[PDB]
Amino acid sequence: SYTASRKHLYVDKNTKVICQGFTGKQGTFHSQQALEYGTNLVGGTTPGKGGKTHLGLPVFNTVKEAKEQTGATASVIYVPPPFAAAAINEAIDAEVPLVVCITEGIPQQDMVRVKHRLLRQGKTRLIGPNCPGVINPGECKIGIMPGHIHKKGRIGIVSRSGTLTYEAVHQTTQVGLGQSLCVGIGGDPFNGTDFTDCLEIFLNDPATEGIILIGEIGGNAEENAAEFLKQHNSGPKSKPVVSFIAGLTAPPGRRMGHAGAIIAGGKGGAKEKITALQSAGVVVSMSPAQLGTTIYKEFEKRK
Amino acid sequence: MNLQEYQSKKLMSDNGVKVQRFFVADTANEALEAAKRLNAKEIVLKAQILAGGRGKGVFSSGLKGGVHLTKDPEVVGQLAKQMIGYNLATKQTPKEGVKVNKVMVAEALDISRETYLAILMDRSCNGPVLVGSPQGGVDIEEVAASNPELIFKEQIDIIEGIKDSQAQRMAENLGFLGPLQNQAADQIKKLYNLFLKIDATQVEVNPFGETPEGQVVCFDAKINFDDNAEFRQKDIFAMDDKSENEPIENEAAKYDLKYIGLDGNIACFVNGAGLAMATCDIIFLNGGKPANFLDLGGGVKESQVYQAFKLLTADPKVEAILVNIFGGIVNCAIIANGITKACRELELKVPLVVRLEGTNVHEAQNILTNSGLPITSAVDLEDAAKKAVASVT
Ligand SMILES: CC(C)(COP(=O)(O)OP(=O)(O)OC[C@H]1O[C@@H](n2cnc3c(N)ncnc32)[C@H](O)[C@@H]1OP(=O)(O)O)[C@@H](O)C(=O)NCCC(=O)NCCS
Ligand SMILES: [Cl-]
Ligand SMILES: [Mg+2]
Repeated sequence: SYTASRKHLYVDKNTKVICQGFTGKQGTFHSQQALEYGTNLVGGTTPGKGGKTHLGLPVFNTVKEAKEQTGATASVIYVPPPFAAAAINEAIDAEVPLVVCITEGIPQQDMVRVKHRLLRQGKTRLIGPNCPGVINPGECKIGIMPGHIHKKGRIGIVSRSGTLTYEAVHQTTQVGLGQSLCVGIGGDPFNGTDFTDCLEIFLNDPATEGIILIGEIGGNAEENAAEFLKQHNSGPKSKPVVSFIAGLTAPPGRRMGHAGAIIAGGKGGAKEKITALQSAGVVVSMSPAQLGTTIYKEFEKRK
Repeated sequence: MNLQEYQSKKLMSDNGVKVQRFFVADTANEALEAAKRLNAKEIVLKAQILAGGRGKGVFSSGLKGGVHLTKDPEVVGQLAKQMIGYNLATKQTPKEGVKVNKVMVAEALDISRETYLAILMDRSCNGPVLVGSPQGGVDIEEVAASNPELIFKEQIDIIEGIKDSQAQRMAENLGFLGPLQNQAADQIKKLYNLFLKIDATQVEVNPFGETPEGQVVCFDAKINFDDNAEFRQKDIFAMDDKSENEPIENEAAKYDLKYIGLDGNIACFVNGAGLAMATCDIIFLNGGKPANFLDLGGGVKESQVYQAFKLLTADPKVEAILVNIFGGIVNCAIIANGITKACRELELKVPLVVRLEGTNVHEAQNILTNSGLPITSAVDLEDAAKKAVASVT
């Protein structure tokens, strides 16, 4: 099953990363930042440019050659929208354990076809597209998030918004809690990882003692997350979950920047998601600026 | 994007979907000749505007009604003479109406049974879905509210394609009988292929119905397109009709800026979709009304900042501007430079609340400090929202 790849979400210092779109503008820049951060970036791919070096690392024509020649266990994709779905498909075909797609603008129908193959295998775990990536603070950064705001700690963060991930990270660092693992699942309507996938990892992770879930209008992933929490985050040793849901004031029928952020047909509203999460024991911060303080209070009240 | 009735129905017709026969006319004489060529028992003349309420609308010529039925082609031309070049005002338009440049001259069809049929991508089932109801000709979520047993769904496998058993079952659940059921099933298959061919997010037909003469027809439809696929749907996006759009949004479209106008007076300048939605939310929570949503992310360039800022300052509603950036892939100094230069060649005259975090924030704050602009720096989201609300009436 595809849920067997959920464990690949938890990057660490031993994660080895290749970059698809390595020689491109954003692939080059963030590859530099990954190397300066300490990420084990070992190479990358650009069709037709194999046999070259880039930032002192080998460039390969295919994901498979890159994987075999470096032992990479993760790939990050900076490939433009017309080709990024094929770049994801190649990484699935190469059985890369973790694939992170940053690209925004992939046709929805392309990702429907990607998910059809993705859901019928268990080797490759896909994060994204239209996502900031995943970071283990002080161990491994795969994506675009600013590393200097992070702090190794005990809050797990999953978010459909990249910028709101940075907010939660900055607030939890300021109050001293830090972060265990941050996963930005992106704002597209069809992607490789939802809230429940990350929640399963967070609940079984001893380094994770609290959770911040950031959602927004559109879809029903926040509702599915609430049902998951009702069944698996009760019990005697429950972990505190704080949430914020964007789009309380979004107008209906418009996609609010994200391809997946739209209220249509009386569905996808933020208020129903807040209600669903609260019924699952989630403490929903009304203000996005109070995520750090809200989960801090939950840590204080929990002694 | 937006398409006129004749554009989407031509798109459907070219792909084997049954719509009423029609021509489009740019002059009155063209409408007369089109009505003659139709060879139709009864003819419907429809002014082409995006907004609704054409039936009860008034033209700036004095002609009442944007939809007229007649059997005489000369009446079609005469009435079109009182339509083309005039403004049509309805319940859904600004009071000065919308200019009618084109009319539709179509065969008027009688309707004896109305159903609802839509095709879209289902986020829960990860594939296309047929959504139908035998209760057509009304609001679909109204039907879902009071009669959810009358909503029928067929989940389709994207690789397998639509199966004849799926098309036939939906046509049966829609209420079509006998040969009309086979006809409806075949139309559902052609609607499905059209849906995939044009990268639609939704093809919605209402009413999907039949004529007394026993033909299954898509009498009216709306097609929503996936903006992510414009690069491979350029011929369709070239047809986009921006004449009834908020003009500031038209200016935003010229520069590929995600702008959505709202009804407030606090302009929003944000680099993330979630943060921008959260910014609108927190302004409201602190007593303010945002004038707009703006998502300016990715590898944003200083020229995009310059244009977006000019756009916000051109809105007469705007009494203050809230800049809120948590940069990751966005370099904060690019924001600071684009704003400072904008305020040079624009003369800033509204309060500017600025909050910057993330990539290269220290260099960016130094650009703002040495600018002499009237800036009120904010500390966090709450402080930014309260300070912006404090800056306006
Ligand atoms: C993905 C994205 C960043 C790429 O933009 P970019 O880096 O400026 O574009 P470039 O053209 O310079 O680089 C793309 C490279 O990929 C390469 N490429 C194309 N197809 C490829 C494939 N199948 N496999 C690997 N590389 C491929 C191209 O050849 C190009 O490299 P080159 O210039 O050496 O030939 C951009 O399309 C995007 O999605 N931006 C927004 C991202 C975002 O905000 N996401 C949300 C975060 S929350
Ligand atoms: Cl599960
Ligand atoms: Mg974004």
